[PDB]
Amino acid sequence: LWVDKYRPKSLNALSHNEELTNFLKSLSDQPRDLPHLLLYGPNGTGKKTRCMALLESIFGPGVYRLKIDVRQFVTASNRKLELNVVSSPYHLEITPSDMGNNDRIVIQELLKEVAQMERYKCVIINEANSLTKDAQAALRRTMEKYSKNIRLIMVCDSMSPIIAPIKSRCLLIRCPAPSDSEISTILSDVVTNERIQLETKDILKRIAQASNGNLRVSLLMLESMALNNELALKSSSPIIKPDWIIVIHKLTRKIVKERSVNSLIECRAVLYDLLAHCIPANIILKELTFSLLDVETLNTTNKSSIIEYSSVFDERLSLGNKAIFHLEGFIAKVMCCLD
Amino acid sequence: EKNIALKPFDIAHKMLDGQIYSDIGSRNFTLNDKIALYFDDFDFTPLMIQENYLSTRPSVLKPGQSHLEAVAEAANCISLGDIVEKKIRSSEQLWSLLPLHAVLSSVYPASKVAGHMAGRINFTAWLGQNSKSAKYYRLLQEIHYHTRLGTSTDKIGLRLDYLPTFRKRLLDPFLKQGADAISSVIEVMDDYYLTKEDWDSIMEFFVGPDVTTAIIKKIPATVKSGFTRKYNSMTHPV
Amino acid sequence: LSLQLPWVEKYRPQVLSDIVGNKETIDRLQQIAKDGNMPHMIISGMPGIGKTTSVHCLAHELLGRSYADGVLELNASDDRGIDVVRNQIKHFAQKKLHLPPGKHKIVILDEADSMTAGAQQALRRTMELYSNSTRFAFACNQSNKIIEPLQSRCAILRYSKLSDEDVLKRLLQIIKLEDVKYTNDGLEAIIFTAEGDMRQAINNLQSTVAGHGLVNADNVFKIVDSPHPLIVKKMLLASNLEDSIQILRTDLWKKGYSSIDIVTTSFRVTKNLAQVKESVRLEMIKEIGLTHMRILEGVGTYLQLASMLAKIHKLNNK
Amino acid sequence: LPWVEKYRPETLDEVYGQNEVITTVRKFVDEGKLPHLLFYGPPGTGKTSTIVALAREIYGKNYSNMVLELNASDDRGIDVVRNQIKDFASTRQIFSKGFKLIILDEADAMTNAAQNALRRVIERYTKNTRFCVLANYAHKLTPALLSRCTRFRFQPLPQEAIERRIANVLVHEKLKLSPNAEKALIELSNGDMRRVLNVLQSCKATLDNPDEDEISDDVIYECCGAPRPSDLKAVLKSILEDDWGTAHYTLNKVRSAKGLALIDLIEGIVKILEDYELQNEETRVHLLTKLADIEYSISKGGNDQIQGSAVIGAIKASFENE
Amino acid sequence: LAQQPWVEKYRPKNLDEVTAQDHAVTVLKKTLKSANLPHMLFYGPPGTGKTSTILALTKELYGPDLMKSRILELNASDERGISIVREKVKNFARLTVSKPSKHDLENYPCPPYKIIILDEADSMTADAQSALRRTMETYSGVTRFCLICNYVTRIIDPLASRCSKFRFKALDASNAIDRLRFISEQENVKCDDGVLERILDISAGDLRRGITLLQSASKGAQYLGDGKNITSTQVEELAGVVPHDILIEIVEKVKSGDFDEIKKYVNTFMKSGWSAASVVNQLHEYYITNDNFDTNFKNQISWLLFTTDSRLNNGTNEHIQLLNLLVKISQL
Ligand SMILES: Nc1nc2c(ncn2[C@@H]2O[C@H](COP(=O)(O)OP(=O)(O)O)[C@@H](O)[C@H]2O)c(=O)[nH]1
Ligand SMILES: Nc1ncnc2c1ncn2[C@@H]1O[C@H](COP(=O)(O)OP(=O)(O)O)[C@@H](O)[C@H]1O
Ligand SMILES: Nc1ncnc2c1ncn2[C@@H]1O[C@H](COP(=O)(O)OP(=O)(O)O)[C@@H](O)[C@H]1O
Repeated sequence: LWVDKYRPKSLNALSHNEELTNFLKSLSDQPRDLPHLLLYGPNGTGKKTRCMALLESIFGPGVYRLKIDVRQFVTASNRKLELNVVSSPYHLEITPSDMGNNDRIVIQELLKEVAQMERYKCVIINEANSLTKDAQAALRRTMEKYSKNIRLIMVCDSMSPIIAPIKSRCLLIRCPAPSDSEISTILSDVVTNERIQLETKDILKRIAQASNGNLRVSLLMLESMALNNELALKSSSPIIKPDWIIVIHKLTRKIVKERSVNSLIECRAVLYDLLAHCIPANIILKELTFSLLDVETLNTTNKSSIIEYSSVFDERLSLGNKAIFHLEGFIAKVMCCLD
Repeated sequence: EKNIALKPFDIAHKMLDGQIYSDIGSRNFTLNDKIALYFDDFDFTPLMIQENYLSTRPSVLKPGQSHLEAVAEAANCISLGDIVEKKIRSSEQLWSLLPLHAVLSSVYPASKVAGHMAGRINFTAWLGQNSKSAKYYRLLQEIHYHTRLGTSTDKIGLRLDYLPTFRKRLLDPFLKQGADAISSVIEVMDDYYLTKEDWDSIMEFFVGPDVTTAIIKKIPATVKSGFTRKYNSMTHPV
Repeated sequence: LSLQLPWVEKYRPQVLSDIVGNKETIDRLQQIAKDGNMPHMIISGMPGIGKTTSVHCLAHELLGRSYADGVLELNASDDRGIDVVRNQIKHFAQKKLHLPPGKHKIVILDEADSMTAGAQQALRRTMELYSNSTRFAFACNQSNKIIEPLQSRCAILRYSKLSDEDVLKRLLQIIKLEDVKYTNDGLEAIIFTAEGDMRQAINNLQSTVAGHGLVNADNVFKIVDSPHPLIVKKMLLASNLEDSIQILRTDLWKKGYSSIDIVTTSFRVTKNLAQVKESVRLEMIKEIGLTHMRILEGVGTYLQLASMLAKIHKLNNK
Repeated sequence: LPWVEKYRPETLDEVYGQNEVITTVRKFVDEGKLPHLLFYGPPGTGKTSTIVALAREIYGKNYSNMVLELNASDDRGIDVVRNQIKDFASTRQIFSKGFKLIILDEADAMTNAAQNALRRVIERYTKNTRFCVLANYAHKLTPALLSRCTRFRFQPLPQEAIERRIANVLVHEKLKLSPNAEKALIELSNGDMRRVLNVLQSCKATLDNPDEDEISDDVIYECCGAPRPSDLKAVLKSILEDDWGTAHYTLNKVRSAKGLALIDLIEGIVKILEDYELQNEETRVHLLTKLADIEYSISKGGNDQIQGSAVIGAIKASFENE
Repeated sequence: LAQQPWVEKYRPKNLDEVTAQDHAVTVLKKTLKSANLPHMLFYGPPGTGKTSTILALTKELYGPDLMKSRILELNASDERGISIVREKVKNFARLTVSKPSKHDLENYPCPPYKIIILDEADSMTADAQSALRRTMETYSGVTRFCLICNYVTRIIDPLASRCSKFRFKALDASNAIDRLRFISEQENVKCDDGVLERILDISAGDLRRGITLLQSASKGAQYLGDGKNITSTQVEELAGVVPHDILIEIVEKVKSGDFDEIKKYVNTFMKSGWSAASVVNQLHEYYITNDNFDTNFKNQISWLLFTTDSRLNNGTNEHIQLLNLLVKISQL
């Protein structure tokens, strides 16, 4: 895929957010005094790419010789847990949120093992914002203890769930999403590399706008559009959206058009179809909310009610267990306010 | 014994009856009796109520209240009951909250939409959908494990963004080129350590207009046989 | 008064026909005793519904009055450990005893939910080893905590909370077995306090008889730690919010009653307020449950109870 | 020695309040009998006091050789304290009375497994030892453990008896206590005599001239670490009368300088507002609901300044209803 | 010197170096004069010198050498609750008391007890504090406890009665800015006008957070390498604080009241990565302390901000919560 083929493999290959690239270059100039890093920003903006580029600047190209292994841990009630650890001769990558609430013991055991086995080895923790508070406290303790041999590079989309004690011990780095011009430049480089015919450069601008600052989404959308149009994009080429987004937009049009109990049953069927195929409930709620707010026929009162119900049921989703229970309630509340 | 499977249906039908929610019906069938109906089978009653509360014709509607508003109130209460259930199942000493869960999941939502059953009492579909979601999440986890080295994304990002583009590289060339696209598909699979099982699993994740069951069925059997033969005839990276 | 065995065990039944809770269980146990083919059993449920007594009666109904080696009871959460309990179970199962054809032994695994997956698998292996002469009944808290290989061979008996009619019928046995002077309000109070808990009801009855002999609501609730339901009813039904708050602050909060007891008694009383419309009762129960959840999360203050009363008053006065 | 131990009565004649329990216990001492006993209720009612009084009245000068006192919260847990119980039950003496006595305190603070162990131990040594279980509530215990011992509920002492005991302690210790300090101590300790004695002993130590200085309510509130009523009243007055900027500044300044947590400030303000005469009931409804919501949100964390301004706004908005 | 946090590097050594805490310092000097040292309870605003003063008192009691052996510094905010902290305290107390040297005895009193320090004691639950009181009374012979907390009212009555209480006044802004300026001049940190004031404002007077932020800003300036003065925008970026211009734009969009304009601006804003919690906090600070809004508006907006903050604390979608909050304010 073009999103992976042309991913920057070094700090010099980065093309957007020049100030952040300069900052990362300065960090690699003093490898010994590398602070713990917490990287936050919108999804698909280049956080992981920049982590890997900094690691390559420090240790060399060997960071990309990645190999995957399964480490087995045991907890109090002999419950064998398996965590997938992507490792290199210089660093480790873990996603402790994959273990649920058992992330604390996994983090403790793995970090202690890495510290004992050791100038230092960098550990990249993905989705740090979804770590439990106990896991974050254990992470702070390991930062205090094994700072000599362990340097943490945490990546998250929102810094709010991160506890205050961690924030003080780490260097907060902000990654804004690239502007439309930078996304257009990246897509232009990709299409020139892949020899894709463009009627006009305005096609790239439309792809950038449709992606809403998500560089991964824009690259994948460009690849999908190119394949559909026989490697020749025209000014009339439609923007290709994912299947789940199309389903959610259809659901939004259905909700707006008719508001009844039978419509609610069919919306339940659609939501079951979406949830059964690995579409997260929060993603469904966000897309459904922001599709409803874009309907031109709705007035200000309807949109205000919709956003209020969205906030309420988003809190209920975060505090809940069964996803379909809350999405159906949100849709039922929305139907009442429109009618 | 053999009527145990029919017990949740009877409980759901009785609790959605609008007679027991009028004044006389309330006097004859008190609130204690309804909570006891919940406690007859507390594993399935909330699920049955959540499943069957849209299929009623309400007879307890307040003046000036439509069916949809009562449905919305019942759904709100069902959501609150789900939160209560999550808090109950967390830890173990919270069994004292069982009557509250009863009211919030079974009795109160039924009170808003009680009436005549417009159709048949259907068994809860949440269990099968939950099992299906777990199976597909396991498949997605395996696929992400295989493709983690080549892609820079998480599992959810792989589902949402990468997979729609993988469809245009692993399935679309078959429709337009036939057996001539086997080499390119295999090359794409090799770049991401995708096996034939992973290729089968990927096509199962699509919804709506991107469903691939009929499209794959329409592919000639000779093309599929050649694809699997060519895959089995050459070594692949691991 | 002298040293007496508590009535929770002194007047326990010894025949399945003398047990009123879970009539389906009674019928199935009688049928199995008549047939003589004892299967595996799960009897999990909330504590105090007398599942141990029921299986104890079932053992002596299947067999004769033989108890020395044919019946074994043990606690899976014993301090001696899982291994020691399993060894004792194996010793009892392998111990030879005169058994009538089909009348296998019965082992009661009280608190069987503490057994892990490996321990449960070992218990399944032991049961298969001694299937020709031993059967297992699991008196755990939850049926869902038992693995499928054990459950598939068990006759599932879904023990649930006993109704008030069953509690009254069972307590009538002790009522006729003891020289009890009583009033209707006292028995109503005793049933109210237990709320389907047979052991708690029996214990409260014994405590009332020991303390006062006569069974009337005043003495019963002077024995019982819970707040008096009349006080809670006055607090809930007061037409003026200040009156409700005054009653709370004086009679319940300053009397040392915990917030948990206050909300539990409020929930119990609101369910039985026949003079109030059922929709209003459901609204009040929702508010009481919300404050109960807040209390169980560690807040448990007087302000939460005051807010509960304020919301209930708002509901009542529309 | 702590004043709790120093002023613990040596005989049942000095016990007050629990007339029924005193009469029932005195019957046991008069007959020389000692059955299984369960004392429970609020702390500071005099449970341990009554049991030691009866033990010293029965055994007499050989009190040490007859009884053993235990705490369920000790570092020894449950197995080691059970071993200690067995060791005390195996003690051999040249002469002894009918039964031994073992004191178990804070039994309700143990797991159900520990309660099962206590159940299995209670009847094990009935032939030569008697067990008493002390807790805060009896119904909170498992039912089978409840039935092993006789029920005896303890109720909070009347204020007059507490005042008499406080006066006795004052005259014995030559302490000078202001009446306002007495009211503050009684209100703070809400019937817990142990709290009263501990605070009185600690306040005497903080006096640079204990032989002549007088303990004021300020000293009592400092010792207990409790919010002063004056501070809460000043905050409430500023909220009700002053504008938003002044009220915000006053609340933040007071509760930062005096070290009052926002939840404790809310509790104190709610307690003060109960005595207010409000014409509109909607004022009370809104106040209670909003303040309970804020207090619940504080327990989960959140922004402290936002919660404080929420408290100010909730109080201001409710009083618009007059 | 070697790399070290500036918080630990610039702690006052002896009691005489503690500023703006003359009352607590005098009372502690009087207590030190007496041979017997009671249990201590340090409470006050954060970053006022509680830990600094207790460390200085310990160093005066034991001397620089014997201090490390007689001190167990613990933090009660760590998970696993009572067990770990109480076991560590028990092990420290049961550990044999270190024998002071000849030099230590002749120059320092070297009292026969070992001081145990608990930080953030107010965060403990009631049961944890009761267990701590049990441990304190068990080993009261050889250990003296010092509890450091922000709110004394969060400590239960039985535990608070056993401890003498020392109230630390909040640092005057002049004293805090002078301390920060002295630290910056000692470490050769170039700062523009109002940078230290901005650091203090961000830290809300907390000198610990102010020193940490100043050190982070110095490190960032070293990384930049241009040798120019540190600016306010840099420290705002390091602290995760939304720029004032963006906040003013949000306020103007709310004032205009158009739903579509607000939604578009929030969609654009969520792409910059700024934390929504910081936006809510700064909106609260702007609106509450603003003289251009009447009482009713503030009464409504305080509840709005409280609800939004409560929902944000549950781990929800920042975009939805921020959009709902901004839409609700525009309708006031
Ligand atoms: N050409 C180019 N592509 C980039 C740059 N930054 C990110 N990308 C692309 O964005 C895609 C997703 O970035 P990712 O590592 O997943 O960032 P994250 O998900 O936000 O942590 C990658 O596949 C890259 O190809 C850049 O500076 N230049
Ligand atoms: N009814 C009472 N009459 C006289 N003194 C009492 C009474 N209740 C408590 N006290 C005093 O309180 C002190 C400790 O009470 P204690 O019995 O330890 O409380 P608890 O019941 O929690 O054990 C004793 O020294 C005793 O003098
Ligand atoms: N009174 C003071 N005089 C000098 N520096 C102080 C004072 N109070 C705090 N500090 C500075 O604050 C930093 C640590 O603050 P600390 O005392 O840990 O805060 P807390 O009071 O929350 O314990 C030290 O580096 C110290 O220089």
